Order: sequence, then C-alpha cells, then structure tokens
Amino acid sequence: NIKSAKKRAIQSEKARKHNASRRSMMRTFIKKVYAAIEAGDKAAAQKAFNEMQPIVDRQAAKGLIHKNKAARHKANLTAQINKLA
Amino acid sequence: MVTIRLARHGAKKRPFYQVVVADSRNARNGRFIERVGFFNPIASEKEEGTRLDLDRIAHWVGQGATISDRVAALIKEVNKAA
Amino acid sequence: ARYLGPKLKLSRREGTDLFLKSGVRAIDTKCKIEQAPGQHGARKPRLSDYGVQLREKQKVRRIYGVLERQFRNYYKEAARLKGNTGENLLALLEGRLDNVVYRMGFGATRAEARQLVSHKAIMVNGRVVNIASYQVSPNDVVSIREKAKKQSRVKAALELAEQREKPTWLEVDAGKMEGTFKRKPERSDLSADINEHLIVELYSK
Amino acid sequence: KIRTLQGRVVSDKMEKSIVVAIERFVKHPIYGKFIKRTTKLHVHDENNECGIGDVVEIRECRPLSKTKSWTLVRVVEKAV
RNA sequence: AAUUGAAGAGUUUGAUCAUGGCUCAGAUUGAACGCUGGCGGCAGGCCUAACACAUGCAAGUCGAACGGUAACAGGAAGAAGCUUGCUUCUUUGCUGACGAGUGGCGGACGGGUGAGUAAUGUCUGGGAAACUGCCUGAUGGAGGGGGAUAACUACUGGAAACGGUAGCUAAUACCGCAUAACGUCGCAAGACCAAAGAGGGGGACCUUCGGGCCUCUUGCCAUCGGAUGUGCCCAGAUGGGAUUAGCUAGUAGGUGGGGUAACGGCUCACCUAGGCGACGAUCCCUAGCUGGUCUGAGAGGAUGACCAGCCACACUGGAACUGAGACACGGUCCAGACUCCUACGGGAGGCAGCAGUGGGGAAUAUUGCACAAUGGGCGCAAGCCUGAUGCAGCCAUGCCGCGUGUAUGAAGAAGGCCUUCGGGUUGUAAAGUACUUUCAGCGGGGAGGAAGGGAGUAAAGUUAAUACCUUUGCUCAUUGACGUUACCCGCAGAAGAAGCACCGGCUAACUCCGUGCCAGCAGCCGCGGUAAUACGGAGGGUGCAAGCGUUAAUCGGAAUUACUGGGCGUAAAGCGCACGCAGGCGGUUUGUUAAGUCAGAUGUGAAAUCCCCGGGCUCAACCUGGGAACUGCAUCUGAUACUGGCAA
Repeated sequence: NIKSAKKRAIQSEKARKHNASRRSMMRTFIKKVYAAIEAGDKAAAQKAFNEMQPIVDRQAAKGLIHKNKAARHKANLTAQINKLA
Repeated sequence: MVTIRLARHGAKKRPFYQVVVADSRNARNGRFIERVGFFNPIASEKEEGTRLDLDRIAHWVGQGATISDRVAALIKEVNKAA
Repeated sequence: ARYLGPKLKLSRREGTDLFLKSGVRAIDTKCKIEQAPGQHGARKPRLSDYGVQLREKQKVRRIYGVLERQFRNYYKEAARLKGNTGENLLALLEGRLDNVVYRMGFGATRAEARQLVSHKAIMVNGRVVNIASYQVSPNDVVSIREKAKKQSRVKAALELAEQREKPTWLEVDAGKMEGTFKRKPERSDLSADINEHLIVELYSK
Repeated sequence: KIRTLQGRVVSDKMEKSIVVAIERFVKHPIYGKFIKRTTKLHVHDENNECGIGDVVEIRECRPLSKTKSWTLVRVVEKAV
C-alpha cells in the first residue's frame, strides 16, 4: 500500500534471501558435525567442529543467530565428542 | 529512552503541566515511572507557579534519562533557587 | 432561575412576613396576610408532618431567594462541614453576597440587593463581583462602586436600614458606603423562629 | 532465609517426583469463619526418598516439568 | 482534620394483631421520547450491525551515509538581438538544494474497537532459567582488501498490475582477511569471533598540487554495568449451572537427543502408569479484567461509558519474513466471502485511525482550523511529518453559574372564576409612577497560554590556532490555530428572554362546569351507572424551573436470602427414624511451639477518583498543592491470653 512500506517489503525480501543462504550454510556445517558423530569418528568430528566454529560465532556476531544459540551448538557438540573421545 | 517531560492535565484553555519521567514511547498523559514536579504556566502571580524535585531529576539524568526542551527551560528557570 | 412573581403571595402562604417587600412603608397594611393565599385560602389547612417540614424549607428558600438545586447543594455542603448542620446551613445562606448587601442596608429587599450585585454595582475587596451567591469570607470589605454610588436606591435603602435591628457580625458604616463582614453569624444572632431541624429532617428522608 | 512451606504427601507413585497437599487456614471473606483450605502441588525430589503420608518442607524453584515448580528441602515426620 | 450515621407509607379483614407478597416516596444514567427552550463555563456524545463502505487526510524523515540531477533559483564559460551594456539561448552538480533510487532509522509508538477469552487473561504478592533498538557509565579497538547491485542506458513481455534480458556505478549496503579480551566453548590446554565512515575549520609541511596532515564534533565495533521495556514461572483472588461426575495417552513423571533469548512435554525416542476431580475436574451458558462508577448508614448489591493500567483483535481462516522488538491496523504470502477494473489472459481492495456515507436502531456530532503549546518520529540543527494533541462546529446529554428586571403602587380598576349574589378571589398582581442595565445587541480597548528558535557580539573551555565547535551572559528583529479571545470601558432602552408536571389517599396543593359503567384515568388502593376534590375543560393553588414529565435500567426502602441482620408447634419451613464416613465442633492441668491471633517495622498497594486542610478560575462546576486513605499481601522483629500442633 502506497507508502515507504513498499521499500520495507523489498528490503525484507532481499534480506530474506541473504539470511536464508547464510542460515542454510550454517545448518549444513552443523550437520557435518553431528553427522560425523553418527559414525564413531573422533578426529573427523573434531575437524568438522573446527570447521563450524568460526562460522557459527561469525553468524552470531553478524546478527542472525543471537549468540546464545551459537554457544548452545558448540556446547552440545563438545559434549558429543567427549561422549565419544 | 526515558524522558523527563511535561504532561498536560488542566482544563480547556487552562493547562496545568505535570513533569514526569516516562518511557518515551508511551502516550503523553499515559504511563509514567514517577512524577517529579509540576508546571503551571499561569497559577497567578502569587508564590510558585512551578516546583520541581531537582534531586530525583539529577537521579534520572544520572541513570540516562533525557530531558525535553521545556523541562530544560524550567530547570534553567529555577536554577538552584531562582 | 429566580422567582419573578407576586411576592406577598409567597409571604402569605407561609403566614409570616418574609421581608419580601421591605421598601418604603411600615408593616404590610395591604397584604390581607393570613387570610387567603389563593381562592380557598380562608380554609385552615390541617397540615401534615411532611407539610410542616416542606413548608419550613419553602419558608427559608423564599426568604433568601434560592431555588432547590442550589439549596440542596447548600445542604450537602452544610452536612459535610464539621458541626451543626442546621447552623452550618444558615451560615452558608448568610454568607451569600446578595444577603450581605441586604444586611448592610445597601438594598431595600434581597431582590434589590440581588440586582445591585447582579448589575456590577458591588465590589468585594476591591474587585467587582457580579454573582448573587458569592460566599463572603470573614474580614472582608464589600462596598459599592463609584458608578451606582449616590444613586437614589441605596440612599433610600440606608434610610430604611435604621428601622431594622443592625446585625452584630457587620460593620455597617453608611458614610463611605462600605461594610466589613467580620465573622460568621452565630445561630443565636439571626431570626430565632426558623426551625432548621425540620429541613435537616426534610432532606434526610 | 528462604521462604518455604510444609505439607503432607498425598500420593507417591511417580518417577522421581511427589505431590504435596498444603493446608492454609483462611478466614471467609463474608462470614468470618476460619476455614481449612488445601493447595495440592507437584513437587520434585531427586531419588524419591519420601513416601506416602509423610510431612515435608518444600521451596520454589525453576520449572522442572509442567506444573512442577517446587522441590523439597527436608522430609520430616514419616511415621506410619 | 481526614467515615456527623440509619424515617416510612398504601393494600388481605366487619374490625384486630401477626405473617407475607405487591406497590409508592430517594438517588443515579453514555439515556430515549413528549411539551417547552435565553446566555455562559466545564465535561460527555453509535450502548445496536466486530454490518458494508464512496471521497479526503491519519507515517514519514535524513544528502552531515551514497551514486546522482528530474525540476527551482543562482555561478562559470560560449554564441546572439547587441541598449558595449543589459537581456535571450546553450555546456557544466560548480552551489543552495532536491523528484526518483540505494542506505540508516521510524512504520511493533501514537490512535481504534471489545469480537474472542472463565483463565495461555486480569488483580495482588513472590520468584529465576532470560532478551533488551534508541538513552547512560566504564574499559578498549576502529587495520587492510574484494565482488556486487539498484538508480541509469539499451532492447523487450504485458490492457493494466507488474515484470524480463544485457551492460555501467557508489556507499555507513554486502563479504572475506588481519587483530582478540576481564567475550563464547572448554576442567584446563587451547580453539574461535567485529567494525564505518561523515561533517566544520585550519598554521606549517607534502601534494599524483583532488587532497594528505592537525584539531574538534558526530557516527561504527567488542565486553561489562545501569535504566527502561518485554518474555517466563508460582500462590491466592476474580461469573452462573450438578436437570453437566467423571475427565485425561504428550496425557502425569523420568532418562537422553533436539529446540528457544530463557526454564519447561516446548518437541521427539524410550521407560514408568500416572495426573486432575465433589475445596467441583470435564462439559454448557455468559463475559474483556482492573483503578474505579452508581447506590448504601454500613456490610453489601449492581456495574466497569469518559479518564488511566493490562490483555485481545485489525474483512474471515492460517502462516511465516524482516527486525532490538510483530507472527505486524494503514507490511508480505496463501485460501475464502464480498466489491471493483479488464483487451477475459489476469489484476485490485480492506475506516473496529479522523471526518463522512448507506444500513440497523428509541438513540448519539463536522467530509472544520492549526501544528502556536505538550508529546512523538526523523535529522547535528534548521526544519519536515503528526485526524496524537490543542482548539473550533453541532446537540439542554449532564453538572454548575447567571438572566427574564427593581422599588412603589388600592380606584383593592377592568376582565376571568366562584358566590349563601353581601361579597370573595385572581391581587401589589397589572396599569400608573420612580430607578437599574447582568446577559444578549452595537462600538472601542485588550492580558495570558511564548517557552524556545534565528542573527550578531563578549567571556570561558578545547586546540598549534585569537579558526570551527560547546556553554554562559548581552543586544536585534521576530514565533498564537483558538481569536471580531478571557476580561475592561462606553451606548440605547425594561427594553430580546418561562415553561412543565401535579392537586382523592400515599403526597405539597380545591371549587365550578361538561360527561353519566360512557368517554376515559391509573404506580398501588381503585374512580366513572346525573349534583365526580380521581374523567375532560376552566378558575385557583402546589412542586420544580431552562427545564419539566414519561419510559428503560441499577441500588435503596426490602431485616422480602437476614455476615452485620430473619425464621421453622399452628402462617412457608424439622429428613419417617437411626448408624456412620469425609466435614464442623470439642472437658481439664502442665510444659514446648507460635500456625491462627495480636503489636511494631520494612517493601509494595500506579496516577487520577472518594475524604480532609489549602490555592486558582468574579463564584460554582472545574482545575490543582500537601496529607489521609487504598480496609490488602509479603517479609522481619516480638507477645503467648485464647484457638490449633506436639509431649505428658
């Protein structure tokens, strides 16, 4: 409707696309981690955890994951590897 | 933002402003944290016209509160005594 | 909002002189007082208990020239004030500005005093008060303005002020034509024959 | 100190939890008679030491399940 | 000083006393209707169709973030009529600025409505497992690069709405890289995580002579605090129905995984078989809740329009996206009903914002003026926006104030009505006479709501700088929608200004005439069938008064649900009689506890409202200062007589 709501519509669409991509990459890295924990692999899962840590902290800082969630992930996953190793 | 601001309470064509401390996104005559003085722009030429608790104002500005232009003008009017 | 009719008729239903035509002459002499308030006025009423209470309230209102919502508000204010509600009610009726102008001899009647008050001929404390029911505080000076001073009425009215009893709670002085309401009138200082317990009991039913 | 309550165990049979009836003794607002009045509470206990018919003190904590915001401190008076 | 507070009557009977119902007298209202209507002040105004909506406004702003120039006005340069001295035209964002666009912030506030919701809500009191844009304090960082994409241009699809394709460009847009804590994870060892510039001014130096460089202001990032706001939990309280007694399988709990900002059946797998319920679950009807309002002596009863706090909703049903915050009134998506446009392929809309329409209804307002004030958004500010708000319009809808004159005046005029025809009454009423001008009308004068903001100085601070900026004084023009304002003065003349109900008893106030169980009246008792104080008219009176009556609704009276504060032999009312569980109550003495109870303290019980003492509007209504109050709850400290617990 005829306003500056049109601009918020198009910006929220653009940011929807950007956030969906970054959120999807973050979730795939976390799937790498506890999909490596599905098999009994310690150092493979540690390599995947070191691969996911900067991106989850980074998406926490960029403002789309709200860092407590960031913390939870790494906390949960650390538990999984010292349940395993 | 919390704001020390005026809030219109008198009758029609006869305002009495009460200076309060409100969360700034409330209504004018709505919800406030504490009232801290008043300002009658008439009152008569008698004694006061305005009293205003400077200790609580200094407390809230210490907390981070902002002050509108009228309340700043009233503090610049009642400076310490006059 | 005020009466505007035959006055001595009101004074004749009550059976008592309500001072409604004080004016030039002496005691009525052309009223046929007591005799006939209407066509069947020669009949004795055999009045009820509601009739005596009602008729007492009407006596007081028709004296002071007050209508019912205003009188009723005086009863509420006299009730809430501390003390004796009959005496408080007469103290509220006696502090009326038109009454104080009548007591000082500035008007011949209370309606003439009410027209002096109404036609901006009266100041209290050096400010002109246009209102019949202004409530005169103690230690006030109420006077006539320079306009409507030395008009005939007030002079004649002061002429008939000496025929009456000179109320104790005033400073009547007619030289300068200014007066001082000094204190509230005591119940024992006024009129002695109105029964205010009847109007307390009238409003308390 | 902490605010706590006392009550008795009304039933027992649940997997590391208990339920406690509290007896508050309150005056009727209209009638002016002091009337007993209960408050059943789902109360947590680690390792379920208290059985049925006990008396136990009880404090409030974070939520531990649906209702269940209460946890014991001291089991007293277990006498059967 | 803050509770000075309580009325009855009519009607059962031939009469009585009691019981008992019905009814009246009071106060109130978002009121409507009937008759009447002068002025002002302050308030209030769709209670019904959460029905459908024409039209106009209700949310924008910033160039001191960025590419840029669509206009407007200048500047520079060129050419021309050339009056060689002024105009016309053109290239240049060069400048003040600015359409469109990117970007930041706001559109989650403000404003509306009460549909749903009987307890995921509200009120009161506790709590822990939290997030928090803007605002504030502290500690520090703010280095070095890259790829894009709008706008723009060129085609192109479409009736339109709206797109598509190919190139170009910027940033405080976006992304890496470095850096790394008193940050995240981890027991540690360690691992890992961010950023953005812009503006004002300037001595010297270096200029690829655009600017580097210095300084100030402002912005960015990280962490820890604070304040505010929000999310979550518990206990108690907050309608009616038992002619609704069983309800519940993610249901109740546990373990582990996931999820959220955060605890949690929030979710899933497995294990246990619980959980709720007669202290009323479940079902059904109704309903937004509160501060409060009305009534009441009070306790209560009814209610929750305005004003303020909370919740919920935004055509209907659902969903998420962006964001600090929404599952979003003037956002997105889908579906549905309706309405509209169409080239028939498809599109568009959402007044329960403010005015306004149509409809519904007994009923409820202007398609107004202004941002001057107060507040909000944006902005360094100027300022722009603001149907919030200030005001104005209409309406007796309420409350309050004032007016319609005042004094005199007996020939007790005339006329009306009654009359025992003597007179009485209307009635000092009118007329006459003498005064006054409130308000309305006319003409002048004229506060206050106006504080700020702008432009020059002077001083101080900062600094390399006597710049720039900030602060404080001083000076100069100014800033009012209301508004021919409030108010004051002058003018002319009583001149423009009184109705409505009632008169048998209750209930204040009476006769005549007309009608004759009719016409009709009525709240109850009941009037009217020929001399009606009850009907209809007249005279007279009574009550209220710019109002007055009727109707609807609430409380009172009603001690006719009785807690305060009732009853049960015969008026209604003792189960047909017992036994007895849960429940209620419990002799007497001592000791302990202190739960009830009592006393004090602290925190809270929002503000307004009620009450008290004051203050301002000429008074009043109204506004307002301080107190009291909010009868409560929680915690701590005590007392231990009574009740309870425990022991004897």
